[PDB]
Amino acid sequence: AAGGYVALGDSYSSGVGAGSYDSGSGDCRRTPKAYPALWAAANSPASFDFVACSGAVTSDVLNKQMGPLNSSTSLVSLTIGGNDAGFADVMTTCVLQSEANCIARVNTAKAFVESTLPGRLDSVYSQVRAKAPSANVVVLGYPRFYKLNGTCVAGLTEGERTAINGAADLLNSVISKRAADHGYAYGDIAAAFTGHEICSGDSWLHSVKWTGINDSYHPTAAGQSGGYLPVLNSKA
Repeated sequence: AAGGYVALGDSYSSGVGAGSYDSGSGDCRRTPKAYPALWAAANSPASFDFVACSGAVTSDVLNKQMGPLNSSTSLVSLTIGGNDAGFADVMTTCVLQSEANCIARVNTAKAFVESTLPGRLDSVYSQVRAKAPSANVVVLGYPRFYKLNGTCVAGLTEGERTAINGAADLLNSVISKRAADHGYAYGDIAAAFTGHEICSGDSWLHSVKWTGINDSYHPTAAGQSGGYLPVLNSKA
């Protein structure tokens, strides 16, 4: 692959949930099992800079991750926006509080996604293009977290799962539209993960964690290699 590959983003790109984190990345938790590393190993780009970081928000991408982008960059991947909208806080609320509290918190997040996130995404997307004029940029969306089925243990109430899935749909809608607006490819992770959500019976996502590292709602190693990687392969 001609040109450098720069992998930007949050925990869904660093690989939280896939295991084997490189200690040198600290709390960013990047791993060779994450789709950017899998893609780079198979495609041999001129250079590979993996700067995604667990917990990253749009301002972090602008402040800490733009350095490797340059005129020789030919491919850029990115997952970002979920944390700006506070989805980790939303999930904590939905797990530890009542269904009513969950809905209210989800609705506050959805309002932010519609009114505030677009502007932040435009800012990140425009700066990426400014620093890497020639790169093909692939913005990957997020998966839906749940399969709505007959009473699922620990999987939350149906009403909460519905609300959370609805929030993912709205987030992915905003991202897909912003990506198209900038001529960027949109990676449909929700489509790729259909039939592999929590409660699906063949999940590629971690359920809520009560012990260990918190990789709740994140892709497993199978989700990274079977879901994210093929999506990037299709758009790179």
